[PDB]
Parts: sequence; C-alpha cells; structure tokens
Amino acid sequence: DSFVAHFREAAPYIRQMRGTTLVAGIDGRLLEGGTLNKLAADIGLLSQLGIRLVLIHGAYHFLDRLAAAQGRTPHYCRGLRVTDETSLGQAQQFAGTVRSRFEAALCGSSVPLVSGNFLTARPIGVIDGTDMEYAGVIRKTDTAALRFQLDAGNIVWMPPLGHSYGGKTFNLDMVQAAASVAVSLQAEKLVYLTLSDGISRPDGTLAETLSAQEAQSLAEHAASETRRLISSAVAALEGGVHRVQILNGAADGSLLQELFTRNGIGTSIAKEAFVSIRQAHSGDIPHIAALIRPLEEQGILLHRSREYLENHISEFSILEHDGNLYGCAALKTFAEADCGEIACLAVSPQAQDGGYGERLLAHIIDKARGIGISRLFALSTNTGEWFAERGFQTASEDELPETRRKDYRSNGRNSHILVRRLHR
Amino acid sequence: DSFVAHFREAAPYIRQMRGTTLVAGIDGRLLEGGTLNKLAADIGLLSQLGIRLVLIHGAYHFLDRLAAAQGRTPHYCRGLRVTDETSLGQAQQFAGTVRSRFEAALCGSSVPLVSGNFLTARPIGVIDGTDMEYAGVIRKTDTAALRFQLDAGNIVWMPPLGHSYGGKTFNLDMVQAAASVAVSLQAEKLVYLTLSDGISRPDGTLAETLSAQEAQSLAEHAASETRRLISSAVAALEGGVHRVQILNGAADGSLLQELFTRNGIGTSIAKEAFVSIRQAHSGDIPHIAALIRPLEEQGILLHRSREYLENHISEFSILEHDGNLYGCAALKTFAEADCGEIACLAVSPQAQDGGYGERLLAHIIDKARGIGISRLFALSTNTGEWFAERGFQTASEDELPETRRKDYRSNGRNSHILVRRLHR
Amino acid sequence: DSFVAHFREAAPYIRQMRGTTLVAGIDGRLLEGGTLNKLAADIGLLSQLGIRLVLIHGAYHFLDRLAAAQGRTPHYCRGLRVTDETSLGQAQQFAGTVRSRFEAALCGSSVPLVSGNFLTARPIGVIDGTDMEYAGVIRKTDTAALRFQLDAGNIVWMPPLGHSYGGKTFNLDMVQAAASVAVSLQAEKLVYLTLSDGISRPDGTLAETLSAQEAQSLAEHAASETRRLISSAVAALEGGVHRVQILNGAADGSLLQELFTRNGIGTSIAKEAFVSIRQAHSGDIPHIAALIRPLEEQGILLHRSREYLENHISEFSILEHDGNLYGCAALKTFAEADCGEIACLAVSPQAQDGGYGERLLAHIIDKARGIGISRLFALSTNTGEWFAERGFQTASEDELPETRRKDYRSNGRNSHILVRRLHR
Amino acid sequence: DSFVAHFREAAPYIRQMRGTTLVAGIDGRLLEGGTLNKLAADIGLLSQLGIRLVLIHGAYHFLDRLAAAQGRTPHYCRGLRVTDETSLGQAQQFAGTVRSRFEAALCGSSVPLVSGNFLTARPIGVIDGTDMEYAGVIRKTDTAALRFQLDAGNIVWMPPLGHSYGGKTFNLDMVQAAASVAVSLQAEKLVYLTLSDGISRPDGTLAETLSAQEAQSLAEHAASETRRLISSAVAALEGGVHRVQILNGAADGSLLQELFTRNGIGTSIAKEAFVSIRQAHSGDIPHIAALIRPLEEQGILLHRSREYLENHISEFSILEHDGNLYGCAALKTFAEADCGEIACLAVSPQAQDGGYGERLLAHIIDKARGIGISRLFALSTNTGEWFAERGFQTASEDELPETRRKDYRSNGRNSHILVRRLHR
Ligand SMILES: CC(=O)SCCNC(=O)CCNC(=O)[C@@H](O)C(C)(C)COP(=O)(O)OP(=O)(O)OC[C@H]1O[C@@H](n2cnc3c(N)ncnc32)[C@H](O)[C@@H]1OP(=O)(O)O
Ligand SMILES: CC(=O)SCCNC(=O)CCNC(=O)[C@@H](O)C(C)(C)COP(=O)(O)OP(=O)(O)OC[C@H]1O[C@@H](n2cnc3c(N)ncnc32)[C@H](O)[C@@H]1OP(=O)(O)O
Ligand SMILES: CC(=O)SCCNC(=O)CCNC(=O)[C@@H](O)C(C)(C)COP(=O)(O)OP(=O)(O)OC[C@H]1O[C@@H](n2cnc3c(N)ncnc32)[C@H](O)[C@@H]1OP(=O)(O)O
Ligand SMILES: CC(=O)SCCNC(=O)CCNC(=O)[C@@H](O)C(C)(C)COP(=O)(O)OP(=O)(O)OC[C@H]1O[C@@H](n2cnc3c(N)ncnc32)[C@H](O)[C@@H]1OP(=O)(O)O
Repeated sequence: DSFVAHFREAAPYIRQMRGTTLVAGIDGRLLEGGTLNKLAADIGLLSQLGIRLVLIHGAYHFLDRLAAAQGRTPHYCRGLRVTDETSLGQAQQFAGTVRSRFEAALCGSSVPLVSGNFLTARPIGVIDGTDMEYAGVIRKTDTAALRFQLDAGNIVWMPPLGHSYGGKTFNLDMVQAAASVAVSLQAEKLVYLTLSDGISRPDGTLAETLSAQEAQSLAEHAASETRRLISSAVAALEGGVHRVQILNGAADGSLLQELFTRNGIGTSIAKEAFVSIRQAHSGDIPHIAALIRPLEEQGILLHRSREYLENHISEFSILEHDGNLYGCAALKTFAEADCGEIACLAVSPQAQDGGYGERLLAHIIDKARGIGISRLFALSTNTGEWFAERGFQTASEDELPETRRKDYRSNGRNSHILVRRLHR
Repeated sequence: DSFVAHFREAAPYIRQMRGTTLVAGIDGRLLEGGTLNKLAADIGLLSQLGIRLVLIHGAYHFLDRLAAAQGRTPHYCRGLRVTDETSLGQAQQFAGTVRSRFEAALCGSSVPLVSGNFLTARPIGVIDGTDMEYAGVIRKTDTAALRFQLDAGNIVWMPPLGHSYGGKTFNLDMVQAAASVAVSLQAEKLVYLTLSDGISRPDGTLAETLSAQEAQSLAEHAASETRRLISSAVAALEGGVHRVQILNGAADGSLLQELFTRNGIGTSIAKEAFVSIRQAHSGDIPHIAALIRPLEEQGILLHRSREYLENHISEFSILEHDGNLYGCAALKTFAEADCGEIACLAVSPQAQDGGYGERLLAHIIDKARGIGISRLFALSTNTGEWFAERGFQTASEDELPETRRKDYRSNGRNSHILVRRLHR
Repeated sequence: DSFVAHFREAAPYIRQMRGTTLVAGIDGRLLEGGTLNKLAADIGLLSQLGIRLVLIHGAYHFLDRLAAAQGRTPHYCRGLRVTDETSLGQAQQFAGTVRSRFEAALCGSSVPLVSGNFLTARPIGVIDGTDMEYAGVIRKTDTAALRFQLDAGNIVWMPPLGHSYGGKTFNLDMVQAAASVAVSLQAEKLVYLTLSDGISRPDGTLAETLSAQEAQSLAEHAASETRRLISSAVAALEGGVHRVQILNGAADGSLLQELFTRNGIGTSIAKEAFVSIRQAHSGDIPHIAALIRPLEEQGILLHRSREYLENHISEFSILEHDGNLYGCAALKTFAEADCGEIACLAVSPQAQDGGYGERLLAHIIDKARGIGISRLFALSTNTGEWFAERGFQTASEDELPETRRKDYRSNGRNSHILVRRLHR
Repeated sequence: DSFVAHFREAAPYIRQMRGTTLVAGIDGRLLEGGTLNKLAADIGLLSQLGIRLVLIHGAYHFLDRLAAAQGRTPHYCRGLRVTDETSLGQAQQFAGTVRSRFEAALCGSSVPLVSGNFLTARPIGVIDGTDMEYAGVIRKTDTAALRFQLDAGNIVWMPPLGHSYGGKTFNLDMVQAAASVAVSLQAEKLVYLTLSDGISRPDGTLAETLSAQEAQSLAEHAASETRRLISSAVAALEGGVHRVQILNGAADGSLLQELFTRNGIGTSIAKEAFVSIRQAHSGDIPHIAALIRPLEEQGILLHRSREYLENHISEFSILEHDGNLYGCAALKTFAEADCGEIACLAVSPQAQDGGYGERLLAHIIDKARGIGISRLFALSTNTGEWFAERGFQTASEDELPETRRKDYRSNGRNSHILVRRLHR
C-alpha cells in the first residue's frame, strides 16, 4: 500500500512497544556481513521509537571459524562450548571488533550506546566428565545499573563475557545469557536474531505463533540448535518475559516486519498461566449459587433458581484454583443449530481483572465451536461493552433464536443483545 | 610512620580530590604486565574516594610490536602514527582485550565501569605530504553523556577510537585525546601515566613542579616523546584544566603517592594567568590615590598624603590590565637590614576575590627576598587574618624595627602586627 | 610500612564503609580536651570518605562536675540520671558550647554540618519509687528528615535533648539514645567513643571481637558502666544494627585505626541470627533425600543410594528451622588422621543466598577441627568457586587420601578438587 | 469583623507571601518572656503558609545583663560590641538555651527546624583604636546549603556566631548579620523584630511607609539604635531585598498583622530605583517623535504633527537614563479646572515591562494634583486595560471636558475613555 496506510498499520504496535524493554540475542555472524549496516539501522530506529534496548551477541561461530582454520576442532557439550584460555582471549578480541564496527555502523546511517561490567560470571564447571574450562554462565547481573542506563535512554550493548571475583573472565552462551538478562529485567520481549526463518513444524511449515507447550512438543523432534532456543525461550517465559521471538537477522528488515505488523515473519512464543477450567457438576452448585446470587440481587444477572442450576448444570463451566472456584459461564443451545448463547458469566470480585473473564469466554467459544455453533449471543443489562470490546456486535430481538426472543420479551429485563460470529 | 599519621597526611588531599574529575591518559604497556592488577586496584580506590574518573589508553606500542613481528615498519609524523586499515582493525582487537582484562582485574582485588560512543572522530588527513590514513583526531565529544555517567558515579573507560558519520573508525592519539577530553570536561586534573619518572631537567634532575612557561622551555632540548607530552599538557592548561601530571605507571602505587602526599613523585604542571605587575611611577599616583582614599576614609588603611606617595613611589608595585590598575602594594625598608614591611596593600572591590591580593603579596615577598629581607611585617587594623592565613604569625610592638615601633605608638591606630619569615 | 602499603591496606575497608551510615555516641568529656581538634579532624575525614555520619554526645559528666562544685550530689538509678529543672537548663547551655566548639574545630583543620529537631522525648517517669524528673527517653525520631540530611551529604549533630508536645525538654541518656537512633536508621554501624580501651575480659585481656552472647555473658561480672554499654549494644544489634563498636575517644586516631585496619584497637560486637544446626538422624533421611535427589539428577552432586545415607547418617549435619530442614553437609574421614572431606553440601533453592551455605561449612569445619583434621577436601563438579572463595586452594588426585583417590578415578566425575588448611 | 471577612482580607497577602523567603532578625529579649510561646506560634503559622523562613537572633542584651550583674561594664563602638573570650563563651551558652527553648515552644502549641554551620566569620578587627576582639562580621555565607534547607521546607535557625578557618568563633551583630544573610539569599523581605513600635518621626508619629531616602533623612535626628536599623535596612535594600520591616516582637501577634493586612502596625521600607523624570524641552522632540511615530503609524496613538510637539512641549515629561530617553507622557489641561488628561504615554519596546509606564503615570498624576486637577482622563484605542488595571474607571463622551468631547467626535478614533479620581 501507500506510506500512510503502512504508517497507520504500524501505529498500534508502536503504541505497544513504546517505553517497553526488548533484549536481543544476536548471532555473531550477523555482525560481519552487509547484514550489519542494515540491522544497526533497524536497531537505531527501534531506539528512535522509545524502545529500551539491550543487545547481546554470541561468538561461538567465530571461535569455530578460527578453530577450523587452525587445525583445532571445537568440542561442545550439553550443547555448550569448551573454551580454553587461548580462545577465551580471542573472544575478547572478537567483542572489541564487533562492538566497534557495530558502533561505526550505528553512527553513520546520533544514538546513545553504552556498555559496562553488568555481568558477573562463574564457570559452568564440569559436565558429564568434561571440563568446560572457561565456559561461564551468569552468576549475578547488575539489574539496577542496567535499568539506570535504559532509563537514561541508552542502548545497552553486552558482549558474551562475564567477570568473576577471582579476576577471571568467562565466555557466556549468548542464547542462554540473553534469556537470563531478560528474566532479570523482566523485559516485555526477548528477541533472538538467528540465521533461519523462525522455527519449523514437522512438515516444513514455519510456526507463526506457539504456546510454550506447543513449542515444547516440537522440540522432541527438532534439530538440536533449535531445541536449545526453545528451551531457553521456555525458561525465559517461565521467568517473566511476556513474549519471545525468533527471526532471521539476515533477512533484510525482518526486525521491523515482526514488531510492527500483525503478520510478523518469524515465530512468536508465549505462555498461558494455569487456568483449570472444567465442566461443572452438582458439587459446584452451592459455589456458583453464592457467587451469582448477589449479582442477581443487584440486577446484573437474570434471576435464577437452584432447580435451574440442578437441571442445567451440564451447560456450565467453572474456573478453579486450589479447589476453590473463581468463575463460571454457561452455553445455551437452541432449536436453531447455528446458534449459541453465553450466559451467567461471572468472576469473584476478588479475582477480577486478571483475565479470568476472558478465559471463560474463550472456553465457551471453543465449546460452542466444537458443536457447530457459529453465532454466539450475549444478553446483558449492565455489561454490554465488556462483550462489545471482545468481538460482539450489537443485535436485536428479531435476530435471536425464536424461543429466546420469547423469553426475552417476557423476562422483562430490557437487556442489550449482542452476537459474535465464530468461523471454521 | 604509623597508619594514623599517614591517613591524616592524606586527609587534606582527599578533601581536595573529592567530587573532582580526573582524566587519565594511560600508556597501553601498563595494561598488560603485572602492572595491571596493581593499578586497577589503585584506580578502584580512587573511585572509592569520590573522584570522578575518565580513563583513556593508547595502543601505538602494541601496534608497533605487531608491525615489528610482521616484517612491517611503522611510520610516524609530526609525532603521530600512520594507521592503515589492517592495523586499525588490530587496534579494535587490542581495545577489546585490554578493556576486558582491565575489567577482570578491576572486579577481583564492585566498582561501576562504563563505556560508550562518546567520541566522534575525523581523519587527521595529510601532513607534509604524508597521508595519515586512519589516524583520527576527536571532532566532537559528547560532554553531556559523559557528565551524566560520572554524575552517576561510574568510571568511564575510553579506547583510542572515534567514529565518523561516514561509519568509519579512526585511531586516536591517546596523549592528545586525553588532553581534549579533559578540556571538554574542564577536569580539575589531567594525569598521564607513562613509563618514565616525570620529566627531567637539562642535567638529570626530575622536575617536581613546573609552570607552563618553564615546561615550555625544557622542551627546546628534550626528547621528542616528552616534547609531545608538554605540548599536550600546555594546551590542556590553556584550555581550562587546572593541573596536569606525569608519572610512571609502572612504579608500584605511584598514582597514590602523587595524589595524596605533599611530595608526589613525578612532575606537576600549572599555568599562572597573566598578571602584569610592574614597579610604579609618578603616573600611577592619582590611580593609587583613588583606590586607597576610600579605605583610609573608612579606617582600614593608614592615612596618607599625596606627598608621601610622590616621594615614596619607588617602594610601590602596581597590578594592571589593559592599562587600568586594579591593585597596589608597598615594601618599606628599615635601618635593620633583615626587616621589611608590606604596606598599603589594596585591590579594587570589583576585581577582589580573584587572587590579585595573593599575587601582590607574592611579588613584594620576592622583592623583599631579592634585597636580603628575611622578616616581613604587616600592620593591619581590619585585615590581620588575611595575613595570618598566608604565613604571617602574630607579633608585638617590641619586635618591630625601632623606628616603626616609634611610628606605631604615635600613629595611634592600635593595629595588629604580624610577621612572616622568608628564607634563602 | 610505607604510605602506599598503608593506603592499600585501608582500601577494602574504605570500600565497605562508603555510603554506609555510622551513628557515633560520644562521651562529652571528649568534647573539651585537646581531644577535640583531633577527633573533629578524624570525623571530618570520615565525612570526606562518603560515610554518612550521625553524632550524639552525652552530658552526664559535665552535669556532675557542676553538681560537685556546687555542693549538690547527683542521683542515678537503674543507671540513669535524675535531672532537675536547673540542671536541665545547664545541659542546654552545655550543648550550645560543645556544638559551637566542635564546629569551630571542624571548620579549621569545609564540611557540611547540620542539626535540627529530630528527636521527640517523653519523661522516663518514675523508677523504683524515684522520680526521674526531666530524664527523658526518645518517643519518636524523625527518620525521614534525618535520611534526607544524610542523603544530602550532611553530618548530623544531635545533642542529648528531646522535645515533648507539651513544650518541655528532656535530657536524654547518650548511650541508649545513640542505640535508638541507630536502630531507627538501620545504621550499619554504631560506634561508642568512650574513655576506656574497649571492654575487658575476666582477667585483663581487651576483648577484640565478641558475639552478643559472649558480650552478654561478660556483663554478669562487669562494672556497671560497661554493663550498660553492652546492654545498649545488644539491643541495637537485635534491632538491626549490623555491628557495634567500643573505642577510646581519647586515644589519638583510634577511630581511624578501628575502621580501616583488620586489627582495630577496641572491641567489636555482632549478633549471629538463629541457625539450629544439629547432627542428623534416621528421621532426616527422606528430607535430605528429597533435597539432594534433584541435584544428583542434574550432575551437581555425586550419585548416592538411601543405603549409603542410612549407614552414613552420623557424618551428616542438618540445618533446620521450625522443624523443616533447609540444608545439610557431611564430613568424611579417612585412614589418614589429618584429612577430612566436606561433602553433600546443599541448601534449598528457596533458602539460598542467606548464608546457610556458609554456616554449614563453618559447622563442618569446627566438627573437623574437633577431631584433629587439618586438611579439609572438597570435590565439586559445578561449584568449585564457592569453595575457592572461602579459603579452599586448588589441588590434585595425588593429594587426596589414598582411598579417596581411588574412588575419584573410578567414579568417573572429573570433579575439581580443593583443600582448605585448618589450624590449632 | 467575622472570621470569613478576615480570612478573605488576608488571602491576597497570603498569595504574595507564598514561596517567598523572609529573614527575621530577632531581638534576644523576645526569646525569654511569655513573648516566646506566642511568637514561636506565629512563626509556626508562617511556616504553615509556605513562607521560607530564616531566623537570626541577637545576644547583646543578654551579654550586658551578665556584665552588669558581674561588676563588668560593656563597651560598644561605632555601635558594635567588644566581646572578650569569656563573653564569647557565654554567647555560645545563650544560643544553646535559646534555640532549645524556641524549639520546645515551637513543638508544643510538627514544624521542621534546622540549623548548621552556614556562616563563616572574620573579626571586625580594630576600630578607632579599639580592639573589637571577638566581634565578628560574616565573611562567607553558604548560600547553596541554605537554599537547600529552605527548598526542603525547613525553617532555618541561626545563632549570632560564625566560625573562622583558624577554628575560632566570632560573635556577630544580629542586625547587620540578618541584613547580610538577606542580601545573600536575595530574600523578598527582611524583618526586624524589636521592642519598639516601628520607627518614629520628628514629632511622635509612627512612620508607616518610608522610602530609603525618607528613612535616611529621619536618621539625622534619630536615636543611635534606630539609626543602626535604618542603615542596615538601607544597605539590605540596596543589596536586593525588596522590602524591610520593623516591628515590635513583644506586641502580641504583631507579626501576623503586618504581613496579612493592608494596615500593618510597624514601619515598612522600600527603595525606588533611579528614574530621572524631567520636564521635556525642544531638544527631546526628535526623540519623542521617533518613539511615537511607529505607534501612530499602527493606530495605537493619535496622529500628531511636529508643530503640535513644538508648541505643546511644556505638557510633556520624559524619562531618561544615560542621556537617552525611554518614555514620555503628556498632561492636557482644559477650561474646566478639575479636569486633566494623560496622553501620548509611551515607552520604548526595549525598556518595556520594567515599570517605566507606571512611573510616568505616577509622575503625571503628581503633576496634575499639584495644579488642582481631580479627574484624569485617558483616551486609548488599544490600551484601555493598562489604565483600567491602575485605578481608571470606564467613562463616556458626555463626561469629557466640552472641548475634548468635540475633538473626540471629530477625530474619528472611537477610542475608549477612562477617568481616574485624584484626591487631596
Ligand atoms: C451474558 C452475561 O453473562 S451478562 C453477565 C456478565 N457478568 C457480570 O456482569 C458479572 C459482573 N461482572 C463481572 O463478574 C466481571 O468481572 C466480568 C465477568 C464481566 C469480567 O471478569 P474479569 O475476570 O474481571 O474479566 P477480565 O479480567 O478478562 O477483564 C477485566 C476488564 O473488564 C473490564 N470490565 C469489567 N466490568 C466491566 C463492565 N461492566 N463494562 C465494561 N468493562 C468492564 C474491567 O474494567 C477490566 O478492564 P481492563 O481491561 O481496562 O482492566
Ligand atoms: C598591611 C596592609 O596593607 S593592611 C591593608 C590591607 N588592605 C585592605 O584591607 C584593603 C581592603 N581589602 C582589600 O583590598 C582586600 O581585597 C585584600 C587586598 C586584602 C585582598 O584582595 P583580593 O584580591 O581580594 O585577595 P585574594 O583574592 O588573594 O584573596 C581573597 C580572599 O581574601 C578574603 N578576605 C578578604 N578580606 C578579608 C579580610 N578583611 N579578612 C579576612 N579575609 C579576607 C576574602 O574573603 C577572600 O576569601 P576566600 O579565599 O575565602 O574567597
Ligand atoms: C563438595 C560439595 O558438596 S559439592 C556440592 C555443593 N552443593 C551444590 O552445588 C548444591 C547446589 N548449590 C547449592 O545448594 C548452593 O546454594 C550452595 C550450597 C553452594 C550455597 O548455598 P547458600 O545458602 O546459597 O550459600 P551462601 O548463602 O553462604 O552463599 C551464597 C552465595 O554463593 C554464591 N554461589 C551459589 N552457587 C554458586 C556456584 N555454583 N558457584 C559460585 N558461587 C555460587 C551465590 O551466588 C551467592 O553469591 P553472593 O555471595 O554473591 O550472593
Ligand atoms: C492615553 C494614552 O496615552 S493611550 C497610549 C498608551 N501607549 C501605548 O499604548 C504605547 C504602546 N504601549 C506601550 O508603550 C506600553 O509599554 C505602555 C506605555 C502602555 C506600558 O509601558 P511599560 O513600561 O511596559 O509599563 P509597565 O512596565 O509599568 O507595565 C507593563 C505591564 O503592562 C502590561 N501591558 C502592556 N501593554 C498592555 C496593553 N496594551 N494592555 C494591557 N496591558 C498591557 C504589560 O503586559 C505588562 O504586564 P505585566 O504587569 O503582567 O508584566
């Protein structure tokens, strides 16, 4: 399209991303090519948009491309890399050349860029018999100092090197280090810039959007490298990071396409919290009753009787935690096979505003879908916009299933009626 | 001595140094030896004492120790270094290894250390026919960003590398770069840590304390390397830096001995501002008269007559600028050859508090010294402590030269009498 | 030694002390002598080093030296002082002269010094029949206002006087007031400057370092004055203050020697928290098992069997709280009587980072010492530096007790071996 | 009146006083009586109203009431006080008792009150032969530290004591010290709380409102004590203080009545800047012409001709500085003896907004008054509210002097007409 249409398309994601923190793990290959000026520029822009940036790069591949040309062969283990003194020394060289060239590339074509001693490392030690020598993992990250630079508006640049209190230096694994830094900062987003296009499924298809479970279950059959991504992306989510993303850093302007279109072009991973939602039974009736009574009493929910719940308990879903129930929601069916109706949606006032509402609606929508329903009605007297704001369009008596149009007239509430269309 | 005596000796310099900025130019040799853990520790301490630190290191010697072992020979010019692409690339390697090892050394045996893209460079260009290729000099230093890190309490670490807006990188001369950064920050002190003990004089003697003139005149006969120090130290002073210092970074704990003892152990350089102080003549009498009248009229200065100034004008010194006079001061002599007396010391109220007072006293003391006087009296009614605070001890009528003891009794002012001893 | 050696010796304590708060209770005798210029200077320095200072002085002795010369005799009670209106009035005089002279002494030989109405007092009331009249104790300290002055870098000076909301003034006991102010500020250190050298033991020996228990048990046989110190020093520790210290304010530069040498020269008191550490029994095995399993499973701890723990349960120590166990650690012995080995050291992840690790190592070291062991080995695969950092030096297969060298080869883990020497 | 009417009366002065600084010099007698609780309360309130308070008290009278009861007699000189060591020591006692009791009184019947070492003193030295011993005057006030406490909302309390850098203490004269502190802070108001009702005139009348000149000329015949007030109040004004005030601190709630009523009850002093305003002559015509032309050209001022100014130059006043003119203003008279008219009022755009406008109107009003005019008209097309806002009420053609009503109709401008009444 036109410039304007594209700019307006990006606007909502610009809104979201603003004043948010984003930790980028970057493959060290991308710091050498012509792939460098391009992505320095894209990072520049990210800065220009009020995004707080932390950047970490790896060095494994450079190290190896020096081992190879040297006669030496690299040993990895549990996926990590045995780093001797000489190659630890070469990684400090590499970090100096990559940071300086990223800087030059960042300056010409003035964004404040900063670096410091934020990471303290300790040696991974020995694994399965094998000494990881100078392979480190992060022991203690200085979260305050970093916030402080990011507060100032500075982009933070981190090499894959931590220091120990014995005055030693340890090579860090970029992929797990970026995950750990993101967890410390509670970053809204962790972005891994790799050399592939996201993460594939069994047969060839690039996985757009994945839950942590689904990612988890891809890994059973996936190549070891992408196995390590997912495991680090899973641990990050579990640690607090709202969203992790895998892209191809080599594919021109991929970074921008991911962040600022509904599409994206790589893979995106997110963890739903635990939300036991189960089909109700006669045991739950006093609980639903207690929850729902005061809302009836206030005119928010249609009067009911215990008889109705006894005889209708199979259209009810409940949301529980540690036994106790915090929500419920019903689905009514009708003579018309295309229609459903979500009713008696409620959540404890004390567990309100945490997404329980949304999870119950989702659950009933999947329940409705799974039985052929393509039009979900909601009839509400004081909560219409909650539904309006979640895909429900305004409707009318005459659009309702015949019998419901009946009960609507004779119940007297003059509630607002809404429908949402559900597809294949 | 004991710990306590040493700690109390350091206290006054600790007072001075606190919250003050200090830019250290460091020879890159000192970043490799066992000379590294030692001086990381001393810099640590400096930090611990509330000193704002900027650190810059050179790379010339490392570069050369790579040219030599390569077959290549290094060309310098007007004292600077022709840096080709390959050696520019090696200086980025060097900076990564030196910053990482200084860090490790700084961490073990936690001080906040920071680095960023504060320098923009431009190529020195061509000199006397010779292309300096990638030899840069600083074009624009980001003074705000630096203050901001130093305000936070961070030690700033700078490599000898600036970036251009064409996305190129230029090797910087440490010695002149540290001078330029210090000038930008208006640092109170610029410290060059070298491999010699300060700067020698003609015959062998280490020059403790030098004015910029005196340094300037040593350089006519001095080795080119120390010639370049002095020229950069001179330009720094002229630019605002209150004090520049040359030490031996290799000599264990030299840094600490310089800053925190009256002694020091290297050389220290400072510029007096311009202070035309000349022997008065009959032309100045109305000016002195005008200056001095209102103070007489107030009881601060002994009454006088124009006759006295006419006939006594040769014991008077005046301080001038752009013709106009801002101060004067007399020296009286007596039958006793060991005695003098500073009198009629005065400075315009509008040029007060800038050191003019002090310069006039100094000048009369040199005048007194040069004629064999070893005891300078001052007789003041409302300004005793100005003299007390500058080496004058309390005295009495009976200590005065006989005739002055006479005039003292019969002038009636009951001014306080002070003396200062002056030696060989 | 030399200046440099002394300065480097002080550096680590300078590091510690920086930005830390220190409340000094000062005997009012020390505010009169030649002991005043000396310790104003030392306090000056303390300021110069970034230490936040609160200062409180007493007046009892001055009051008494006025009662005596007056005919009057002073009555104390439960160790405190009955202050009538007239002597309350004289303590306000004393505070004005002592604050003014401390100031003058502080200014000449410029540190920001501040004072205000931070203390509200209430009357101690009546004790054992006796009216303490104008003897107050602190009712409410304005902790915010004080932090605020200390944040500004000001030294706070407090007289032993609080005000009541009835508009009355109450004399405060310096020793207990300094303890209360320190508790409010949660100061890292409380320092009492007295006229003796610390606190003695039964027979003559100056007690260098004491736990609160040990101090507590000295007091059963100690002179009443030092009894009151310890009781106030104990309550301070219990209240949060990390460390309280008793010195001789009269002994020149004692203050500096305490803070900045390993030695010190007075007495120092600290409270260990509660840390039930007991010899394990067959009941603890499932708990240790549960703790230790997942670490085995991860390769951090040597595989074991329940049989081993059943038959080896006597070399195990466990750390408990409210029944539940949070840590364990074993000591192995060998045919060589000089050798031991700490093994199976572990702490719950949820109670990690609170010093439990350290307490278990300490406990096993005392256990090893008490049975003649002078060389403690530790064999760790992924936790060597935890031991390196706590007095363990690197070792080798050949240094191990013969049998352990055996098991080491044939267990296959290629863990790192460390030893620590333990003396008499 | 009623509470409401009084509160509304105070409101406008509350507006003015808010966030403004007020330095109070307080006679030390007022710190002892029942006059203490009363004025602590009134100062309290002042604080409660957002007024930044600095308070300084004297001690002379207490000192003397100790000299008298001792046999000793006090010597003053040029109005100041010879303070020996013993009485310097007693003033430190006095300051401790007065600050403590003011505090108690301030607390009961919680306002933050602060004190520190803001003053450095130097000895007045010797005057007219006489040694002022420990009589000091302020050498350097720490203006930053004080602003900083006042910024925090703290009331600052200062004793009449400064310290020297020789570690000595000097008694300060409250009256001149408060003037010097006020000048440093550029305080909006300096308030001297004495034991009389303001400053009298020749015959008995309390002087309400005085210019610095008028105060100056009262002093030729005034008692020495009030002579010293005026001289210190004059120097303060000249130094920047907008307004100094003399009250009776003993008269209950005088402080409040001064600040918050149009009345006041003591005396108030203010300095007009220099404002050469002189009757114009034929020399000024080109200058007025140049000033006034562009405003005519814009429709702001009635067209004129040079002829009119030539023949009418005697009704013109001009405001000059260094020769150059910055303003002018005319007064027209009419057949009606009660009428005047201010016209052709103008000020250079470059000297606008500094009160020149106001000074010209004032000058013409005095000119009009002095010739019997009781109704000043102003006819303006684009500047009515400037006049509305300065005592002019709206009027109409028919209210104008007959001839002016004529010229008004036939000039065509439909300017707005305003009048101001002027009385005896
Ligand atoms: C068809 C029907 O069943 S009609 C009956 C609907 N149920 C009721 O009205 C019961 C009373 N209300 C509730 O119980 C509400 O908590 C629910 C069920 C609507 C939503 O529960 P939650 O767990 O709080 O839902 P969820 O957390 O997903 O959404 C919370 C958001 O809904 C918004 N919301 C809550 N009530 C309303 C409302 N009455 N109108 C508009 N928005 C609302 C909240 O403000 C909150 O806003 P936010 O996104 O800006 O923070
Ligand atoms: C023996 C004799 O001639 S007696 C006559 C001495 N002359 C007079 O008293 C004339 C009146 N005073 C002056 O003219 C003063 O300016 C002088 C001549 C004493 C000093 O002139 P400056 O150029 O201001 O001297 P300089 O700048 O070196 O020192 C200024 C410092 O002196 C301090 N100083 C100035 N006057 C005095 C004083 N009367 N007492 C104590 N210290 C003083 C100022 O406070 C300033 O203090 P700082 O170091 O804290 O900022
Ligand atoms: C010989 C042997 O038994 S080998 C087996 C050692 N045990 C294990 O490795 C079990 C896994 N690790 C643990 O259980 C760790 O908690 C322990 C036992 C080593 C220490 O427990 P804690 O109660 O946390 O000890 P403590 O609180 O005294 O010390 C905590 C500090 O140790 C540091 N530390 C923890 N693990 C390590 C490690 N693997 N390497 C280096 N330092 C470490 C922590 O970072 C923390 O650092 P800090 O001082 O900068 O805050
Ligand atoms: C009857 C007659 O002579 S009509 C002709 C009046 N003269 C003109 O209009 C000439 C154009 N204006 C001027 O020359 C204006 O500067 C003057 C003469 C009105 C005032 O001159 P100043 O020296 O600026 O007067 P002064 O400093 O006492 O007052 C300045 C204030 O007047 C206010 N003021 C200035 N012009 C106007 C205006 N046109 N209307 C309302 N208020 C105004 C300014 O905003 C300023 O406001 P402040 O008090 O909020 O800061």
